[PDB]
Amino acid sequence: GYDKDLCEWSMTADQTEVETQIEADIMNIVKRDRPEMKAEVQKQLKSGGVMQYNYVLYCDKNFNNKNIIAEVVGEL
Amino acid sequence: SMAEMLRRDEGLRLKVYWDTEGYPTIGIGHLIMKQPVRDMAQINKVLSKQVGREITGNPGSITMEEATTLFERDLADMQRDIKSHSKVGPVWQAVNRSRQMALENMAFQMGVGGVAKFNTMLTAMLAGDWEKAYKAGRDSLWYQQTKGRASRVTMIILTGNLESYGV
Repeated sequence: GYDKDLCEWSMTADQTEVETQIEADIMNIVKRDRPEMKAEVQKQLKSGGVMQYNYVLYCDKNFNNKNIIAEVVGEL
Repeated sequence: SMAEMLRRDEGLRLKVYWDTEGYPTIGIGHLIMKQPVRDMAQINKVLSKQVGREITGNPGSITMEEATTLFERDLADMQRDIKSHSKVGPVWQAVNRSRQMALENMAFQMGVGGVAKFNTMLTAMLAGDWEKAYKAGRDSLWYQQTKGRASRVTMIILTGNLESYGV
């Protein structure tokens, strides 16, 4: 998805604030769409990181954020 | 293109962040230092030499143009090293562009030496046994630790196209 405010902010704000927001958006989409993937998503965010998703989530109008679950854990 | 692929997989930062191993990172997966250094004065000093101008701030920032310049240099260094490698090079030359992009993606994440550890996967790719290559890549700890990205990359290796990236 694209959001001008969140795009620039996620590129420039302190890492802890940005990763709190990214993880919150991801986990909210997990709970909405695929609640059983919660444990796997949490495991992947810890082992694989969370900052890298800022571009697809906030900077990319062509990425549908519903697909963030498969972006983290692989094809469903 | 590799820029759009790696921007998706690595994110885009104009201010430093520390990766899962503690290393200071910026741009599209640009490692500033290969130490787990938190010293901002040291980080700024190194980053200043790498982008060509004095970086100040705790943390400081680079421009979008500087992020692109860093990425282009990083990508060329990797592409140079992946062809020259005595084990990964032959595989890269023998597979199509999509599959070269999959190996370049892995090399950008883990280094060419990291890709060289996938002996069974690389041997299978050279033989054209894409199912065995796919299974070897997904058997790895790399697949367990970065599963989303590894799923996308191994799917290229299996299928020979870029559909797993929406292309």
